[PDB]
Amino acid sequence: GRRRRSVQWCAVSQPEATKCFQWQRNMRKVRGPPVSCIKRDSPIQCIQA
Repeated sequence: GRRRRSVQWCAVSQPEATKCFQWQRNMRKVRGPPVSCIKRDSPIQCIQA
């Protein structure tokens, strides 16, 4: 979509969402690893098994 149904959806847990969103913003000055996992909800996020 174009609203929030592209990052804010199956996102039941934010401890993983926010982080991969804030960390992603902090990882510019501090953290150095690459982890883009917020706007994605592949069968590894939306689906917990």
